[PDB]
Amino acid sequence: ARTKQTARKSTGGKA
Amino acid sequence: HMLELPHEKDKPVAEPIPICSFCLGTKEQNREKKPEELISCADCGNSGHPSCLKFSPELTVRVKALRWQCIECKTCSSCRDQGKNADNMLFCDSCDRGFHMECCDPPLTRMPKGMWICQICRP
Ligand SMILES: [Zn+2]
Ligand SMILES: [Zn+2]
Ligand SMILES: [Zn+2]
Ligand SMILES: [Zn+2]
Repeated sequence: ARTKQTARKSTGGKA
Repeated sequence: HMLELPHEKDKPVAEPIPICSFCLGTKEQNREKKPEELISCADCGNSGHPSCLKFSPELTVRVKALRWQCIECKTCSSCRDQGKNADNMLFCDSCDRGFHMECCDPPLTRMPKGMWICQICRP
């Protein structure tokens, strides 16, 4: 897929 | 020969934050405690190691040449908004720009399954 939601999940959240 | 958008030009660039939002370390230490230069959002200054961002080396190179938006700042390269479906905003695997499915040319209604590259990057 790769969306903004998946990008969050894939990288572990921002700080 | 990478294409830049008119609205991505002559715009203010935020002061880069010298720490990764994901691993909380500098350009001198990634998750492997190895050197890796950061990629920084031109809107808010947020930075991340390409490794922490899960960028391929190819995507890393192209993104560094562009006005990049962090995951939170990313707006649709077509309509310039985040909108109601911002979570579903597609990210280009070639340039990491954002596109709503309905803002793509031609429009999409369902999520592409594998790698996806935008209308700008498509040959
Ligand atoms: Zn990092
Ligand atoms: Zn940002
Ligand atoms: Zn849009
Ligand atoms: Zn693209």
